[PDB]
Amino acid sequence: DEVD
Amino acid sequence: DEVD
Amino acid sequence: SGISLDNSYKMDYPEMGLCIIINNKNFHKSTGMTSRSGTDVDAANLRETFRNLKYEVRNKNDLTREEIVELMRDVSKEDHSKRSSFVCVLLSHGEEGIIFGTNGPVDLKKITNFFRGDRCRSLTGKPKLFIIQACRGTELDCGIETHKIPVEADFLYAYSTAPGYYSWRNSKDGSWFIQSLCAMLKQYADKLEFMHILTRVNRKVATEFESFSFDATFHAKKQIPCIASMLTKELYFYHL
Amino acid sequence: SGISLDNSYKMDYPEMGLCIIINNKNFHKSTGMTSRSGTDVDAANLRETFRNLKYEVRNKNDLTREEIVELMRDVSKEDHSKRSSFVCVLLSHGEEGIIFGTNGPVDLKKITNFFRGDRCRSLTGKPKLFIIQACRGTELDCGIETHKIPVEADFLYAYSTAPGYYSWRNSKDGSWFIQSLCAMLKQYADKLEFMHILTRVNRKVATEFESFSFDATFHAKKQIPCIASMLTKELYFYHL
Ligand code: NA
Ligand code: NA
Repeated sequence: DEVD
Repeated sequence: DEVD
Repeated sequence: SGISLDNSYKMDYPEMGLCIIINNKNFHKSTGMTSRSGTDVDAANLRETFRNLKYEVRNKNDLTREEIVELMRDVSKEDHSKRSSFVCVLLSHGEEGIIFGTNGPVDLKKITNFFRGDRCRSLTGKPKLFIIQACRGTELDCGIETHKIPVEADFLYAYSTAPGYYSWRNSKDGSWFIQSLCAMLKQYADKLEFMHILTRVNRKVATEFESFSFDATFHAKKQIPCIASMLTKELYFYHL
Repeated sequence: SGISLDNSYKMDYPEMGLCIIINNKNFHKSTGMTSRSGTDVDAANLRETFRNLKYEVRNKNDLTREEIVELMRDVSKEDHSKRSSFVCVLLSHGEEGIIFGTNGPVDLKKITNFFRGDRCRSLTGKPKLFIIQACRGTELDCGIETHKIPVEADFLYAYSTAPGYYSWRNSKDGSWFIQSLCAMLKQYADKLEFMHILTRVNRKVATEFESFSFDATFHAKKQIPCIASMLTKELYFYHL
């Protein structure tokens, strides 16, 4: 999971 | 007619 | 029992819930804000409309920014366990993200934060509706001829106007948006899901209203409301 | 003929319309933006999903801010007369109101202004859908345990996340929002109105996803998408  |  | 669906909010609690109506008409002289002629028409229309939907309506007039924050904090600390939903209607001057008390502005975020899923536990998982008749800027629409849940989940913001735009209010008939909202709730609340009602509100405001002004800058202008939905289920004001 | 209703957009034009997918994965080193691992999964899922809805899909990869503006201006100057609708999907880094080209930012307003009712006449009165998988800020949701029309009318913004918040993307499975959107379109596009589909998307994202991170700041976080509707009719992807 990563943020944009 | 008027704006808020 | 047989197969069960859970696509719609449970709206058969003992109470529909509170409807808080904040009606700011007269502003402190030092703010320089004008009186909002016609807003009492809106407030009366909303009171009757939501009374017929069986909401416990509380009308509040001419609140300071401090009174707005205190009222919303107090309401969020009530026990809403027996209530299906929560509704708050704000009638005031405003800007993008801001509503005005009689003596100065309030961040919309400050008001709605009191009702976050983690800060008002008796409304967690229940629809929280914020209906906002206020400017979101100064743009004018010249028209064209034709196990955990998010703390921000289960909010619906029924904005009277698009982001960045003025919002129109008639001094005799009330605001375009609130006029249209009450008429569509009266006609369709026993028949349509709430997003579909608000879409009819969008169409009514977009097609039936156009400003008339002696000032060419403000003449022949149009308006589209903006539905901002963080809801996770369908919302019907009736139940089976 | 008999009684006629006009509550839903006409979706039986010869063509459903264009679906423009802008998939920005690799960013110019000088911007300091990271690569968006997993976004090709999103772009492929969207292409297949909208192909099955009979949209003319055009996939574009790694566009500069100049290329994005040129592409959207060019698309808005096409003749959409035979097309029921218009769809644009933006997959990129972003901030509130901003999407990033590979070399710098683009105002969302600049993109959508090309399609205003007065600036793209062959889409006037037709639904214009902007689906945006991008951050809207840096907030994290820690969750809780359980004759004229307006020029801004007929737009729908399907935001992946609430205003002010990060948006989550899994490097293996794709973004939470696009994953859920395609699954709900696949399952319900022949059955439900589009606002109801997007509400199922909200619920899927809100209930089925939670971040896992070795970094306590980014661990166990949640997300709610935000539907911003300026539509004036119901939208069904099928017709009778
Ligand atoms: Na209005
Ligand atoms: Na996402």
